[PDB]
Amino acid sequence: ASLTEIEHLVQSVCKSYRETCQLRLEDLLRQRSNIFSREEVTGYQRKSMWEMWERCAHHLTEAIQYVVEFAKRLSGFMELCQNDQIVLLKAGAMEVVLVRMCRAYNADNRTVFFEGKYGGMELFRALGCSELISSIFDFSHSLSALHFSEDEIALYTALVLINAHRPGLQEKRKVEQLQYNLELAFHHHLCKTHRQSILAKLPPKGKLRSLCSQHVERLQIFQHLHPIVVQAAFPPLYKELFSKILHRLLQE
Ligand SMILES: C[C@H]1C[C@H](C(=O)O)CC[C@H]1C(=O)N1CC[C@@]2(S(=O)(=O)c3ccc(F)cc3)c3ccc(C(F)(C(F)(F)F)C(F)(F)F)cc3CC[C@@H]12
Repeated sequence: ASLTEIEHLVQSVCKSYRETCQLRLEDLLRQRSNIFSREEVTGYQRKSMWEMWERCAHHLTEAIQYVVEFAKRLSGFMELCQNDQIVLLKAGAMEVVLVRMCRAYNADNRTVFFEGKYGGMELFRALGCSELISSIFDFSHSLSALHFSEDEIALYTALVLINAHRPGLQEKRKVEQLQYNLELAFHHHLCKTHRQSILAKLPPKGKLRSLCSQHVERLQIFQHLHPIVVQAAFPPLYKELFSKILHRLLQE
């Protein structure tokens, strides 16, 4: 690739990201004072474990749908084979949502935007997965310290998705080229903006993997106690990724 081609890739990755966010960042920043009252927090804590799990799996499904759309807009992704597109979204969709999450997090009061207002960790106490919630809030807190611009999140999340080391890849070399080009775009943009200092501070790659394993372990626990809740009231896309639908979303 040449220099005008690296810069063109930067702009298309940033444009693809802005167009595939479930929530506008302007809306998220203007809502920061709209915080759940102690009575509203108590209502969430008093909801049944299964009711909280259904709501959260539904919110994760909506966010993963926007990540599927982001992947379809990344140059090179639809040029990969269907097996590879599916391998990458199955391994990387949750990881992308985990990074995106920091836009809806407020490190000033340790709250997250959930169902119209901001609330802390204690809002998810009914889920019965305290350590997973803690890890999610800590990971968001650690990304907030980086003060990412939207362009930085866009370039980083494209790299979280386009990972050539994913087990199951048929055309490994084609994914390596796409990843190398997105790496040049990310590093070029960081070099240009005098932001290469964030490289050393980016979360290690076993951290995203650990967060994803915790999610699948806690879901197995919930599913064992409530198998009919999962079968009857969990979204089909959630069950395909974590317990088909990807083939339809990708063709569309
Ligand atoms: C804001 C939204 C839209 C943005 C955009 O695109 O604009 C991109 C980010 C996206 C987002 O942050 N999210 C999408 C849904 C949401 S959540 O908001 O429901 C929420 C629940 C629990 C929590 F700790 C914190 C938040 C979510 C849902 C369920 C789980 C579970 F693993 C867990 F942890 F609950 F167990 C699980 F297991 F339920 F799946 C984790 C998360 C973390 C990411 C969150």
